[PDB]
Amino acid sequence: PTMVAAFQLIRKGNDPIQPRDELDYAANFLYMLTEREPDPVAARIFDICLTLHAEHTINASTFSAMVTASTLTDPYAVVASAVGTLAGPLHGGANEEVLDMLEAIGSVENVEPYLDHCIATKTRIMGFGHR
Amino acid sequence: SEFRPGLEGVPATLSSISFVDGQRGVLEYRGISIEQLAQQSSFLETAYLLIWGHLPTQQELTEFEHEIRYHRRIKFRIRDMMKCFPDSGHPMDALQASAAALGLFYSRRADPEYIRAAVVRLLAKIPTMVAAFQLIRKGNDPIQPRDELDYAANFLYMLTEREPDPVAARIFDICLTLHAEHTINASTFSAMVTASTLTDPYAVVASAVGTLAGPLHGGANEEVLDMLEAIGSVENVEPYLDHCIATKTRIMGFGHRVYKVKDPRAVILQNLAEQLFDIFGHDPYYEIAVAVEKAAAERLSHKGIYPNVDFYSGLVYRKLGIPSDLFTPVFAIARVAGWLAHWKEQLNENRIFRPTQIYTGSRNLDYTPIA
Amino acid sequence: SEFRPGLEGVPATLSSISFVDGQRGVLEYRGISIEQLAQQSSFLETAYLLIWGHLPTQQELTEFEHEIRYHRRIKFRIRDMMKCFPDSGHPMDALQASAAALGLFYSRRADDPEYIRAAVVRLLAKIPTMVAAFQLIRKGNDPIQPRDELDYAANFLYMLTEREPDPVAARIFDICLTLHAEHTINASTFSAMVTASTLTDPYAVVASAVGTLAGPLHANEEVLDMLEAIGSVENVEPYLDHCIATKTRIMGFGHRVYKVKDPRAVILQNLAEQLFDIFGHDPYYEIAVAVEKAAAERLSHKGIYPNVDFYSGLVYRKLGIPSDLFTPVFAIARVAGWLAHWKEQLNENRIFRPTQIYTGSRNLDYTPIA
Amino acid sequence: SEFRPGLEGVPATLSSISFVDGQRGVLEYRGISIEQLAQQSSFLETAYLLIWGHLPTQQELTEFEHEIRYHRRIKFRIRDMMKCFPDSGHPMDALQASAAALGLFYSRDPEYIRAAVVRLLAKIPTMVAAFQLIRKGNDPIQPRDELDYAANFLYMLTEREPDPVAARIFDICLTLHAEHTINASTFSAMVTASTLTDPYAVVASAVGTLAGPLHGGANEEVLDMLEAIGSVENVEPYLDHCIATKTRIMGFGHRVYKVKDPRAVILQNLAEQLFDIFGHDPYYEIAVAVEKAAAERLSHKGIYPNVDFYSGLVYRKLGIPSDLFTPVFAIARVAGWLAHWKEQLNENRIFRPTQIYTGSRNLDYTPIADR
Repeated sequence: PTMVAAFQLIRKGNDPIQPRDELDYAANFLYMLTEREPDPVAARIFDICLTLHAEHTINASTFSAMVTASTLTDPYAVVASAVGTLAGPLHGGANEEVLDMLEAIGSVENVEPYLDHCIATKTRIMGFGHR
Repeated sequence: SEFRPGLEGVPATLSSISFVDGQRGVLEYRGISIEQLAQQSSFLETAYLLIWGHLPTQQELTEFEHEIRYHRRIKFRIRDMMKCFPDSGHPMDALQASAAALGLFYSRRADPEYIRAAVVRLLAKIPTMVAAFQLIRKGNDPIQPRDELDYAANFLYMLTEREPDPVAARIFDICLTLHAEHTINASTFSAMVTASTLTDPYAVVASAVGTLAGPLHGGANEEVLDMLEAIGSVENVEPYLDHCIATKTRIMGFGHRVYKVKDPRAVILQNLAEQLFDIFGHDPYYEIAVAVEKAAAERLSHKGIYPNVDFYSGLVYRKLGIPSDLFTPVFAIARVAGWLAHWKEQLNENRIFRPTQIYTGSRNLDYTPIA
Repeated sequence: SEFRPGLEGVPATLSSISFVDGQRGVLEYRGISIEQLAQQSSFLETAYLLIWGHLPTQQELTEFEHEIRYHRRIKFRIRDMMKCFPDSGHPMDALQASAAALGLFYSRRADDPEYIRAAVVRLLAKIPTMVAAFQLIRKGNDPIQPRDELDYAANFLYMLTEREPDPVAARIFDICLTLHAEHTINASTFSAMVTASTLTDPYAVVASAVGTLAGPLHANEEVLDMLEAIGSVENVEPYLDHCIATKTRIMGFGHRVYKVKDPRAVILQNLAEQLFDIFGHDPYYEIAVAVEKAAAERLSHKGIYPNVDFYSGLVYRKLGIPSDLFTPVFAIARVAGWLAHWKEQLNENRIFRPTQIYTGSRNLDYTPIA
Repeated sequence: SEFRPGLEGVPATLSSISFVDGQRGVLEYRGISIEQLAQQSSFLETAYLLIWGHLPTQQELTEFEHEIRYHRRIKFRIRDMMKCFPDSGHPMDALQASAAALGLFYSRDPEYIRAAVVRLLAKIPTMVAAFQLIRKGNDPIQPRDELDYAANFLYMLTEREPDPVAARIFDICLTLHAEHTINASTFSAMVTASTLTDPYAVVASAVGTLAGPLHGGANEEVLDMLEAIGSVENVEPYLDHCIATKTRIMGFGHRVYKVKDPRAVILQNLAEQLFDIFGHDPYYEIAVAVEKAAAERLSHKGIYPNVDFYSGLVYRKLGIPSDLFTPVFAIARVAGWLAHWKEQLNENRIFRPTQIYTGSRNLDYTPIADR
């Protein structure tokens, strides 16, 4: 999370906001990345989500991990290749297009027209469908 | 005939900001008595009525102050570039080059905010930007501006790392309000000239400050304080008065051609200077000033060259304790606001000024090589 | 109680550093006829006539040739600090701030002849280095060492282009600069009169002059843009229809003062013909020639003809001049005028006075908080 | 110096006609509050206060009632001369030419201070109704005095006698229209009537200038928009479209008072009473719906419907011709111009102000062979 908020604020171009070792992990992340002290409920929800983000099916992450794991070189290059392949499909992700469609909702009353258009489009419903 | 040496006296256009009349000593701030507003004036609301053209709303002023606060920050890469500057001279050429920042910072927006935003940006930024020059001139590390301090409060906390009482803050506010407005100025002339092409506000202010330098640049009240210090002993000023009278020069800090009716601004300056030298007691500088003033006043009684603002302002700066060579920066901090108001004015003025003149050289000769 | 708007016709001084006719198109460069001086003159003698005003001798000519070549270098720490600048916008304010630091590199403050000839020659030799650097700098290309082995214009072209210049092209460019080296009393000259009489510092004076050199929206660039966008010009019918609809004089074809088509454009067209003959026939140049012939076929009665800015853009594209360069090129050609100004403007010593009649509100009450 | 451009704020003198203040909506007709004066008054005493300035008795009232009836007719040879006029142009220049001949009949002090006065007072409505019947070809009507002045006007212009309540409402409207602030008509009067030649050409020029900007005024466009209303359900789409138009909303907003001068309030109350008394009709229903919709949004802006909104309504309910509202207003306009001329010749001094000459000079003409 440190290097994460680091690159984030680096994009911003401002001077670094050094973190503190007195805050909780979620609280420290919120503070360092946001320069503001948060409340507890959102942090508990974020921890629960990280738990939801914890485990999945046999991932290409884990696949390539076991693959390079036979080389027995170093965990560093392991995590490196994990990040390298973990990129979204063609630098495009389900969640990114999901938020894009959520923004594309725009108005609400016309939902029936967009619903019918997508029914004509016959795509896995935006915000609906796994493999 | 079309000959007038130096192009002096010709009126140009109906200005709607400054009402300069030397006879009655009447100050009409767009038609408003300077003292009348000044009794209940605020510099922020003053700029609001100057550029926005009228009294704003309370919530409007609060939002403007909040925006100025949030926009007060500075750039790290600029700070790195700042150390790259040379380290020899005075701040004149320093600021002259230093203005160029916005072009590499916030300048691609030739709109509703195109006039509303960049001015507020300059307002919220320029103070610490100018202060950094003196902060760094002696190789001293600078500190970020304050967060819970008022404008002049944060200014003191930065330029001196100390916070004084609010009385001096109100006094400095009044001082800024004093030099706040200016009459027709060659600075304002060049401001209209550059802004006539409707280029921008930022590069306009750039060329304006570039031309703002006087003969060898410098400042006047600084020379006034220099002469006052050079007086030395106060008692022997009368022999010095005669020695200076021998040279047929105007009395230093006295005898302005335009202002010659004992301007009430200078009267209030003397009164507040007495108030300060009372509340904080008189010093050797105060006693020497009083004695020299008495000697000069009893001396002439014939020219009306009176103690102007400059002497009292140098004294007030000493009572504050800042570098004497900073007078031109304060004068600019005052006049640039009026320049911006005049720019807002000339914005509607799509007249495209283009004068003409004469020449009386020789002509109709040939060219001969191997001279 | 009369005052022509725009300060129209204020003969504040009878200038003695130039001469022009404007009726027969006689241009006496301080008394030097246009074609006569343009015949076989090098730049140094012309600059001496412009500023010093004396016909030069071979001795001082070689002296200046050697001395200027010596100070023809740029500071290494200048090359260092400049790396902190960004790389996005137009090079105008960049070149401004670049010329600005001359005070950080000079504090002569005057013998009076010293910083009237020494710092003067320094500033004269200085600017082309900064310009060519910004050319290299703005893109992100490696610098080129300052070289006095080549000619001043040749070295400038070689450095800014990373490819050596040519002698006949150098002569043509020098002639074009000489034509562009002088205009009427300019808004730059207006700022000079606003400042140079006070004689603060010639360095900061030239700085402010170059800063204000940018015009309305910084023009001839748009003219060359229209010329290039033309390309194939078989649609002279829709072009004439749009011209009739606009009811505005086609920019780059017609001016305000010269009502007889100043022969500068005539010499430019003759040189353009010679160059197109020598450097081969560019099909785009052929299309441009056809378009210009079509324009002249209809503009003959109007007396307004395609300005030499067209031929200037033509030579620029033929030489391959960048976009912002033509503005920097114009800044380069004639900025020496501010030098002759400061020489004459400081030769006068009086304070300018801002005077006007304001007609705002006279007396109103400033309410306390209302 | 100082010159408020275009006669912006120059004061003429201490006007001696009436009194009016906008902050509280003070309308003191000859110093008497308009709302107070509006109770139970006839036009005779109001005109006496306007011109003569004295509250009259029943004696001179009956005297004028008889005398006006005596001079209530017009020349038949005048009708024959008018029969030579064309029948295609606008009624404005028609009425202008009609008045243009008053002096030819009555030509050539103390006695000529009430004779042509009362003559013109009785006359003009006859000329108006005559042009009305004339422009098409309907035969004229005999001049009558058995009916009331407004009743006679209605009978003449419409071939139908009016009703008493409608006559009272029309008189109230005329009283509201009786005068405005010192008007452009009054401006031209002051520009001309000081010369003290004759009231005839004075009233002529007053009516001529009374023509609206570009021979039209607000009421024409207001009634045009009212007719264009038609269907009611489309107001909201049109409301948003006009909100995107950025223009003075039709039937909303003027430049005189910021508090909706109670003239319009009395007009709206009378309109409500009248629409209640008479058949409501769908026109008034559409008007009520459109007015409610307009007021639903402009309440924050404080811009109120023009009196012309209710004026067109009253006109259409009565069935007033389109080109008539101009002379309809011109009636009370000349009524005010009466007191304008009365007080105007009292001042006896020619007016010829200066000017700012901006032309060139020192030029000369060349022959046509050179020019």
